[PDB]
Amino acid sequence: SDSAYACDIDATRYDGFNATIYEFQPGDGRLTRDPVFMSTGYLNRTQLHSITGVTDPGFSIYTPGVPTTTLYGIPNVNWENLLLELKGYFRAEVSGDYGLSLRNIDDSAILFFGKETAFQCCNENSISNEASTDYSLFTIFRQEGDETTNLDSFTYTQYLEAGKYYPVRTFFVNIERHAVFNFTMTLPDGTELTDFHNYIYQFGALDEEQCQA
Ligand SMILES: [Ca+2]
Ligand SMILES: [Mg+2]
Ligand SMILES: [Mg+2]
Repeated sequence: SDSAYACDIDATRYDGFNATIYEFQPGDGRLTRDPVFMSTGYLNRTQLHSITGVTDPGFSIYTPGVPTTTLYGIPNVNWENLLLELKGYFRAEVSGDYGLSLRNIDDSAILFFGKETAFQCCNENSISNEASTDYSLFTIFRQEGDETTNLDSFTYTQYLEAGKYYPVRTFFVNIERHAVFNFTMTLPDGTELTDFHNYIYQFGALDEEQCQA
């Protein structure tokens, strides 16, 4: 009720993020700075692929000469012009400070945390943002010189309560050449994990009795 972030869910759970690839269109590089497109506008694009069960989402790709790759078990994915969304329920094992990090992103990524900005507790497809400041993290790779790597890293930390579920939604864009999406989590003791296994979860359809916010 007054949690403003957390869901209470009593249902069979499944490991992993839901990953969805959207249709890149020419000129989307200019939209990586657009607060409408990066929050909900991309949901107007055709969904090309959808899978579930991703617990280790980070990747770094650059293979000139071969423009496609296998991403999360999806074959023939264009990694140079990529629109990628992750959605899942983050579950705290203990009460304490958990972190979510986006490191050296190329080209751009945005992170929404909590039921008011990521998605609705009982409907992962119910997504709407109220303002352009709803995000928890936003990063874009701007050439700060002669370097080939984004030197910026971002971390969102929040005190979470044990047993509760927190909606998490990311959107990642690669415009050209290198694709770097390094998305990690941090435990209250400071341990940084690249694999979200046992912390990121999915549910099927949820009734009013199994889901409360
Ligand atoms: Ca790039
Ligand atoms: Mg398991
Ligand atoms: Mg336990």
